[PDB]
Amino acid sequence: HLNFTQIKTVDELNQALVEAKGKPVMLDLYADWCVACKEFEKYTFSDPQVQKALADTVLLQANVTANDAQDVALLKHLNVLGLPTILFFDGQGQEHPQARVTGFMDAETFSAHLRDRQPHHH
Ligand code: NA
Ligand code: NI
Repeated sequence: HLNFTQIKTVDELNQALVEAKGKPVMLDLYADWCVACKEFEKYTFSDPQVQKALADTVLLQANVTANDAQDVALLKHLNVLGLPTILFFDGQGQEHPQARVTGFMDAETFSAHLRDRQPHHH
């Protein structure tokens, strides 16, 4: 399983971005009842290719299973319309909306998607 850092609120995401400044970030939005989210874990995040590709990316996760007020605020703030959604932020903390993943992707497809991100080495 990937080693995600959990965030719950907008404030928490923003502080994680501040601390990640200098490395690219991936924010995975998850719920226990989200079938394609579980499929990401089974087929894609579990694949060494993907795991190694992500090794120099800070991985964040929001678990919105409850859909509580903080979850909803977070989704609204990110203009998320459904799950799964995966956002990508460059090493300056800027999100690139075209990089958003909003459906299941297998490991080869996801890997290719990672490759097409804004360059991120120093
Ligand atoms: Na990008
Ligand atoms: Ni890299």
